Amino acid sequence: ALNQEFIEENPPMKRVLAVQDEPQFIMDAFFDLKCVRPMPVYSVPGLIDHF
Amino acid sequence: FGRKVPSNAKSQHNFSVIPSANIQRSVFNRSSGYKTTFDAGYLIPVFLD
Repeated sequence: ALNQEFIEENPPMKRVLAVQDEPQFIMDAFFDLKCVRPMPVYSVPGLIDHF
Repeated sequence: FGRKVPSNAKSQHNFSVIPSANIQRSVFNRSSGYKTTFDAGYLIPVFLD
C-alpha cells in the first residue's frame, strides 16, 4: 500500500553481500573545521576585573 | 582501492601549546661606588652582582 512501510528506504542488502550478519558499511570520517570563535585559542587563568 | 582519511593528531597537539610569557623588559642605569684598602698579591672581590 502507499504508506510508511512502502516509502521508507529499505534496499535488500542481505542478499547481495557475501558475509551474513555483519554491518553493511564500515566508515571512517574526518571533519576539518576552521572556526572563528569568541574565545582565545588558549586561556591562561587570571585577569579578575577584566572581561 | 579507497584513499585514507586524515587523523586529528596535529590539531590536538596545537591546542596543547602554551602561549609565550610577556616579559616587560626595561633598560636602566645601575651605577654603584665601592671604596676599599688592600695589599698586593691577593684576589680582592670588588664587584658582586
